[PDB]
Amino acid sequence: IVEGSDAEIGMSPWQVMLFRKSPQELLCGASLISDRWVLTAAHCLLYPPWDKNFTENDLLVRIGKHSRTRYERNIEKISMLEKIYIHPRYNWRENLDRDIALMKLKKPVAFSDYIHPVCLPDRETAASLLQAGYKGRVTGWGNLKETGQPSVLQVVNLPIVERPVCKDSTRIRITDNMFCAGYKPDEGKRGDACEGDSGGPFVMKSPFNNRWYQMGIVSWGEGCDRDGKYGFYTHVFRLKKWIQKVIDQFGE
Amino acid sequence: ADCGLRPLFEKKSLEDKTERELLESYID
Amino acid sequence: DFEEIPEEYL
Ligand SMILES: [Ca+2]
Ligand code: NA
Repeated sequence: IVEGSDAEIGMSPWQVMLFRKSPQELLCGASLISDRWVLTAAHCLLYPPWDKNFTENDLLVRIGKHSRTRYERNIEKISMLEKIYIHPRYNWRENLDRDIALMKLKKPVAFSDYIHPVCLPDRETAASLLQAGYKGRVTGWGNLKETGQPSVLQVVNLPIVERPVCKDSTRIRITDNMFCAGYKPDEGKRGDACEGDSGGPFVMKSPFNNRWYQMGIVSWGEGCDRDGKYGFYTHVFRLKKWIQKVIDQFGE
Repeated sequence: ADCGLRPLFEKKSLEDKTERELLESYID
Repeated sequence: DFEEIPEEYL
């Protein structure tokens, strides 16, 4: 996260780290959506232009963390993956359309003060909150600058941008399965996701029922925190029929 | 049933340092 | 740079 700040303890208890087993390293973010299911970006798991294709046994998920590098004894939990599910229409060749994946854990994780799932939006949630100017929150342990790494989880709040402005910022074809967020040059405030933040959540707190909803997944951007560029996020509600199909077919 | 309600915040009626910024943006 | 985690997890 560029131009963010340190998270408070327990501020994002659905935050998940994806951790490469060997070499031991941060791969991406993710989010806890139930005791057995973790949501991330497909490009964190499958991206052929970089010879990335992870299988279940290549990875671990770390839940409940605050420190980036510490083993947080008696706080974090480390879970093994049973199975990865990537959206069958994930478009890695062109623009990362449908950049979404699910990971089923081998065993359920116990909730705690530090480990708790986020809600997924329904149609009305999305209609009420996904509006230009409304702010959401992005969290992660990715880099602090485009060209180091944080001691603790970072957080930044960012406004959703008008679709024609998002489209006019890039040569990439923007689909209805994406939205963008970030400040405009003239707004003077700053912030963005950066390398290592991908797969993490973009959340909003409903003012109607006081709950946090994951509206987006950190998907892609053109550099980090560049003036006139925006971050792009997978539109979770637009892909919920797939989410539910997978959990309904394979959950226990 | 309890999704999205944080043990150290909503389920103690404590606010985090910047959630009000989000609320203030949900104007209309 | 990352602190080593318990062996049981690997
Ligand atoms: Ca364009
Ligand atoms: Na920008």
